[PDB]
Amino acid sequence: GVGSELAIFLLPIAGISAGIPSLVNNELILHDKATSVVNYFTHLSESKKYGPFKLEDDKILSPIDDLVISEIDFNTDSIKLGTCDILSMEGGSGYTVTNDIDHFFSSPYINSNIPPLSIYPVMNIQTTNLDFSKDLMMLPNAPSRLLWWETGAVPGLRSLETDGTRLLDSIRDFYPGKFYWRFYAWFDFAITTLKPVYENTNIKIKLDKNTRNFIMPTITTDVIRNNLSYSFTGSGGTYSLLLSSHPISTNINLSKDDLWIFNIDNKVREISIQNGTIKKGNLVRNALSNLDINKNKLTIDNQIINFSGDVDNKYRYIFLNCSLDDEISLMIEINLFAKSYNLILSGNKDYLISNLSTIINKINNLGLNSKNISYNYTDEFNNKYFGVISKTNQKSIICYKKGSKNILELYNGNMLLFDSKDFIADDINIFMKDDINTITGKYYIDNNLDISVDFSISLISKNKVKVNGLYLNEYGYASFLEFIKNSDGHHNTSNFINLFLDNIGFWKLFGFNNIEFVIDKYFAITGKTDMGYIEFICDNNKNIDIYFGEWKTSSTKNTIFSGNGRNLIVE
Repeated sequence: GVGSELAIFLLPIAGISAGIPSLVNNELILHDKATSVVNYFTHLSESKKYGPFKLEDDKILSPIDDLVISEIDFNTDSIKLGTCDILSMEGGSGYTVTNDIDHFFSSPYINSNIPPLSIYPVMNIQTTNLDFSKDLMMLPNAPSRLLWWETGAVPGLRSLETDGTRLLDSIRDFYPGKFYWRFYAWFDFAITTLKPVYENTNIKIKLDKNTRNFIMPTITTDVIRNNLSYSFTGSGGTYSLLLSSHPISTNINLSKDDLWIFNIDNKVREISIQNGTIKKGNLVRNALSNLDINKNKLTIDNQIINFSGDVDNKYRYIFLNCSLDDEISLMIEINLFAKSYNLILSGNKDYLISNLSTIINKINNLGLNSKNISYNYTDEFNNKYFGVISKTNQKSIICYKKGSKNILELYNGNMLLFDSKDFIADDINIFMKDDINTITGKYYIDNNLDISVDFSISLISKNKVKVNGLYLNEYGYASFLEFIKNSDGHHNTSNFINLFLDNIGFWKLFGFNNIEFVIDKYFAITGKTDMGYIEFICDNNKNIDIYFGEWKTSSTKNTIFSGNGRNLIVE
C-alpha cells in the first residue's frame, strides 16, 4: 500500500524552479543577468507567503525549492534554517535617496573580508508550530552556501518592481550602508551575477512514532550532492524512504521497534530525464548483484546506508521493495545481524502461476541467487494466499483458506497436480526441499478429541499421497493393537498398514475416498502407551518390525530394539 502510492507521482528534478547551476569553467554560475537574479530572489521571497513547506497535489509536503533547512523535529513541529550569506559592500560617498533610487558620489565596492550579511533574519520565516499532518514529505535538497556576486552597468532597471526587489530592499534596510543592489553613480549599476559556494550540510531529522513516508530528491549537480547528507533518528514507528537514482549519504539511528521500508525502484530501472521529470525504463541488468550486508552497513550498487543505535538486536527485520508490474511486486526481508535475506512475491495466484517462467527470469536478471521463493498475498476480499515456490524445478505448493475450506494445491511449473477441496487438519505445517515437500498435521478420528493421529504426508499426483509417518496417541494406539490382534496373520506387510488407514477413515482427511496412499520403504509409525512408546519401521522388503520400544513400570524397565534381535530386556 505504501509502495504503490509512492510510485505514481512524476516528481520534478531538484533545482528546476530555482535554477540548476551551469559550470562555466570557473566558479559554477547560478544566474548571469539582472532579471535572472531578481527572479531567483522572487522565488526565495515566495517562502514568506507559503511558509517553509508547500502542499503539492494535497499529497506531498514539499519544501520550497532551494531553501537551506538543516533540521526538522516532528516531535514539536519545529525546524532550523541554514545559513545563506551574501557578500557585503563597503565604502561609497554621497549617499542620497531619490524615488527609492540610491545615488552616490562614488560607487561602493564589494569586500570579501567583512562578515557577510545573513538573509534569513530579514525574511522572518516561521520555524515553529508547523502543520506536519501529512505522512508524505519530500526531503530538502539545498546545502548551506555563501553567495558571491558581481555588479555591472545595466540600463533600464529603474522601473523593475517585483517581490524580489522588495526582498532585496529589505536586505538593504536591515543592514544600512552595506548592501546596494542597484544604484545610480553616473551610470545605472545593478546586481549582475550570482555564484554560490556550498558548505557541507548535515540535515538532521528527528522522527516521531507515527507513520512517515519520505522521498529522496534527485540532485543532478555533483557538488550539491557531495555537500549533502541525511541523519534520521527513529523512535519506534513505521517509516518508508524512496531511494533516488543519484546516491546521497544517509545515516539512520535505530530505536527498538523501528520498521523501515526502502523502496528501490529507481535503482533497478533505466532512469531518464524528460522535461524536468523522471521516466523509468526497462529493468537494468545485474543491478542487485552488489548487495552487501554488514551488521551496521547496507550497501546497494552505489547507495550506502549506515545504521546506528540499537545495532545489537537480532530479532528485527528490514524490508526492501521493488515492483515488476502493476500487480506482482517483489520484496526482500533482511535481518542485519544474521546477514540474511529471503525473497517474497505478492499479488495474483493465477497470473503468477501462468507467467512463472518470466517472473523467475526477471528475478535471475536482477542477480539474486536464493534457492526458494516465498509467496504471500492478501486480496481485496481478504482471502490470504501463501505458498512456497522452487526457483529451480518450478515445483510450488500454494495454500489458502477459501471460505472455511483449506485448499492446498501443488504445481509443477504451470499445470496443476493436486487439489484438496477440503483439508481437515489442525496445526498444519508445510516444508520443502527442492523436489520433496512435506505436510504435517493432526487429524481427529471421527471428531473425537481423544483419538488423534499426527500425520506427515507428501503429495505426489492427483490421487497419490505418500505417507511418511504416523504418530498414534494412547487411544489410537489401543485401537491399533486391537486391529493387529483381530487380523489373523496379516501383520508383517505394508498392505496391513493400508488396511489400517482404511479402517480409521484417513481418507476423510481430503474429503474424497478415491485416494491411493503409498507406503514407502521408510514408513515409520510411533505408538505411545501409558508407560512408554514403541516405534515400528518398514524394511527394504516392506516388512514391518519393531524398531525401538521402551516402557517403565514402578520397579522395572523394559527395552527392545532391532539391534539385538528384539530380545525384550527387563531390568
